[PDB]
Amino acid sequence: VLSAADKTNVKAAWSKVGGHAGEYGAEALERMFLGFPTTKTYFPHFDLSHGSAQVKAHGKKVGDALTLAVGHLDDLPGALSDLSNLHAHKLRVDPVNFKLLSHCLLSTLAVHLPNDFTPAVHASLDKFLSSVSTVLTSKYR
Amino acid sequence: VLSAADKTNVKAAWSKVGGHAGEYGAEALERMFLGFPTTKTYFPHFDLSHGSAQVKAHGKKVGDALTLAVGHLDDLPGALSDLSNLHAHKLRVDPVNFKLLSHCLLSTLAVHLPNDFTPAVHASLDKFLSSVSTVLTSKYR
Amino acid sequence: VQLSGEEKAAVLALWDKVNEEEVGGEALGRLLVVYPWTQRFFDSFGDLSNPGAVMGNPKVKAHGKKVLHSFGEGVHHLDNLKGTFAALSELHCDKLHVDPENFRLLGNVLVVVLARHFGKDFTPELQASYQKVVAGVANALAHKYH
Amino acid sequence: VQLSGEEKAAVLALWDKVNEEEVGGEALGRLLVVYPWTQRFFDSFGDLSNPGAVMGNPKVKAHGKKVLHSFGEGVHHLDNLKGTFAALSELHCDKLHVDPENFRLLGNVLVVVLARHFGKDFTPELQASYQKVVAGVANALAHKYH
Ligand code: HEM
Ligand code: HEM
Ligand code: HEM
Ligand code: HEM
Repeated sequence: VLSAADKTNVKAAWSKVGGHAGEYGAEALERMFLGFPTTKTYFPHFDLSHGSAQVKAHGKKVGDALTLAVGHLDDLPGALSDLSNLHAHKLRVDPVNFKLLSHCLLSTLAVHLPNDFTPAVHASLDKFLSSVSTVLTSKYR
Repeated sequence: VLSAADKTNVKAAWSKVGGHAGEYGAEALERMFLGFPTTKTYFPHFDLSHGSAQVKAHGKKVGDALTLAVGHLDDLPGALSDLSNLHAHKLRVDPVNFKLLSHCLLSTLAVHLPNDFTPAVHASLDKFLSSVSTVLTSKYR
Repeated sequence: VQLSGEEKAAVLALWDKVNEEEVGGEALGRLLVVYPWTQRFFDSFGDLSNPGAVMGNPKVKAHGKKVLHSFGEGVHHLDNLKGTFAALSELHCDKLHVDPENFRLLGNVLVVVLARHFGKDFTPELQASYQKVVAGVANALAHKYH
Repeated sequence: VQLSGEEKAAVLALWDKVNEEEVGGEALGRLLVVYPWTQRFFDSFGDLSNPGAVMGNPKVKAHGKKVLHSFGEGVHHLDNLKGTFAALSELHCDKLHVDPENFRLLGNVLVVVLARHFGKDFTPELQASYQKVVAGVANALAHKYH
């Protein structure tokens, strides 16, 4: 589903994200917990307060994973397999929730990188995140 | 997204569909036009009356395509490319409509093959049709 | 929401013949097997790891009956969907946290099961009506949500 | 639907600063480019084959303003969403045949644009409220559907 141009767009956008991927990951989680309450369910063991260390530590792991995917874009299935088993088989995350996190991710990127988050780049990012989600819910399809 | 078991399930189910794939295709179209009116939009040039020759002829083409896919399940992207360009680029079909047709397809299969449409087989068919749809809307993602 | 009067009549006459135990058990079972993330909400029910164990699980069969019973209260109360399901909408949202997308999924599976059971009697025109009803129930269970 | 009163106050104070021409043009533009099947409904507008030509299309900019204007009538009428949008729900459904899924898509893009324009001022807690508003508008445009 990812064309050459999209891969170019995504690699470029993320380079601008740089060492902030972790911070964006955590903020995105926040915006999800606050805007879409149903998702707080997957995280009972977590302190969801508004500047908590778990979301922050979790935020880092998500950014790390997204960075990995950007460096593997041609074999996302191979690079994200540990992750696919976890989300689909153990945690049995409702697939709708991926759409929700994705939206919050784009929301965060827009806040911090307003000049770089052009229409072209937004479209490629959406495509990217749809593709990460599809792999993470493949034990479904 | 398609496991070995699913491929086995799908090949088997369709063999039971046999020479009726055409008829089921047309009925499925009917159930879509009637149950989800918004889809009548893509077909102005068509007589949508309830036993019309166009839907019937169109029904045959859909069944033919689904049969092809069953015989190509390991490279659906290659076998359905003409079709992907058409739906996504020319007709710009809203992707939600694939979900709707899919539901109507399963509805038809259930009506005519009640004994063969077991839970296991229903699940594999859903997976199959989700995969056909994803290829047919790939010029999107 | 309505839909018509020759229509309500056709919907009501089919329900007459719906075995809520049988249809509800299969519908819930179908749900748990096609969409497997819905299994997360039914952990207290025990073994749901495979098609044979779901469809044969007594709690699945029993809960299914309860679901199809309330569906039935829907079908007999189409004038006031939003009132019939209010209590249930609060249960599903405030308490269990089910995304409402899943109501649609269940209503669709319900339609497929009715189709399996009634065959050529479940006409395109009759499915059309039930698609409406099922959409009605799903919206009513999404409502007095917050 | 409501959501709170310290909340309605925060939503209203942001709209004060929303340039409906600028936000609406970009939001509609964003829509046409990320979700490209929505282009089908705007054929009379001419060239929408690429990002530069969409964002720069005068009809896109103008229609966008009209959309964000009605969004605004929404924000100032949260007590009666279902009444403010009734006429519009009939237009979108009976006449244009837009699947209501697309209302959600547009409301989400709207949120992303507000986020782009207001930056750190568009807090998580403030997005939370706007997610509610946008969901409200989308449901109200899906309603008196039939
Ligand atoms: C871009 C999409 C997503 C990515 C890339 C992603 C990635 C990850 C990664 C790498 C972990 C490892 C956590 C660890 O090692 O401790 C994780 C854990 C987890 N994720 Fe996701 N995730 C995504 C979406 C979601 C969604 C939508 C949900 C549900 C709302 C979710 C729920 C969880 C949960 C519950 C854990 C376990 C955390 C724990 O128990 O410590 N994830 N995710
Ligand atoms: C399983 C999913 C689908 C398959 C396999 C499929 C397959 C096909 C095929 C093979 C054709 C060729 C028609 C021809 O040669 O004349 C076609 C045409 C067409 N399809 Fe689909 N289709 C699917 C879903 C849909 C959906 C959801 C829509 C929109 C509601 C749609 C709208 C159309 C239209 C408008 C045409 C052109 C018909 C004409 O102008 O003669 N299709 N489709
Ligand atoms: C047609 C839509 C649905 C209807 C009409 C419905 C109806 C009901 C009813 C009547 C009850 C029991 C209420 C009571 O007596 O206290 C119930 C319980 C429940 N439902 Fe739903 N339901 C629907 C969809 C769903 C979906 C999609 C889920 C997926 C999460 C779900 C999960 C549950 C759970 C977990 C319970 C609690 C069962 C228990 O006691 O452990 N339901 N439902
Ligand atoms: C936030 C949700 C939306 C709102 C509030 C909205 C509002 C409006 C308004 C106010 C008009 C003009 C009404 C008039 O003055 O007569 C309009 C026209 C239109 N809208 Fe929507 N709209 C929304 C979403 C959508 C979506 C998702 C589509 C995609 C199909 C769409 C397609 C159209 C079209 C095709 C027109 C006619 C434009 C023309 O004159 O050619 N709208 N909309």
